[PDB]
Amino acid sequence: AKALIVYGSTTGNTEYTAETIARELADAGYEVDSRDAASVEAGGLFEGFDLVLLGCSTWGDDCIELQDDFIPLFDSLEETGAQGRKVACFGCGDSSYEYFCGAVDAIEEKLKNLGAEIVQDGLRIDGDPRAARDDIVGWAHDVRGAI
Ligand SMILES: Cc1cc2nc3c(=O)[nH]c(=O)nc-3n(C[C@H](O)[C@H](O)[C@H](O)COP(=O)(O)O)c2cc1C
Repeated sequence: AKALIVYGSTTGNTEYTAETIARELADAGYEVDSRDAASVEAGGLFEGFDLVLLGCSTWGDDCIELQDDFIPLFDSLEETGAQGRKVACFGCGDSSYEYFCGAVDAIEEKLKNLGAEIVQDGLRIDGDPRAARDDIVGWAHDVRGAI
């Protein structure tokens, strides 16, 4: 099994979440390729991968903005190879805002309409993910079961 994890992180919280999911998948025997969205290229990005996990933090406060590094990839998601691809999404936000983790919904919706296969409901972390380390580890185990 080959997994790709692509994350957008401004203060490092979704990055830490992606490091935690990557270690759980690697420990299970998966080959994991983890990339920061600041430097990936959308075209053909998902091709070759059995599983693709997209992480992105929510910003915006009065409206939904995706983490700034992620916006180019999200804008190019039709070009990635998402149709028929098993995917799931994750991100950090704060439930005191009106659209809590609205970036994870936006990316899930977009993937669904592209004919991707969402294998697990998105992981939406409220607060410091270092304080939710066990729900992250749990969701990573769940996604492996869903493929
Ligand atoms: C000015 C500001 C606005 C934010 N807006 C939202 C929001 O609209 N929804 C949400 O869930 N979280 C929101 N957040 C919380 C960030 O998503 C949270 O701090 C997250 O941990 C950042 O993850 P990152 O380090 O991976 O980019 C906001 C934070 C700040 C400082």
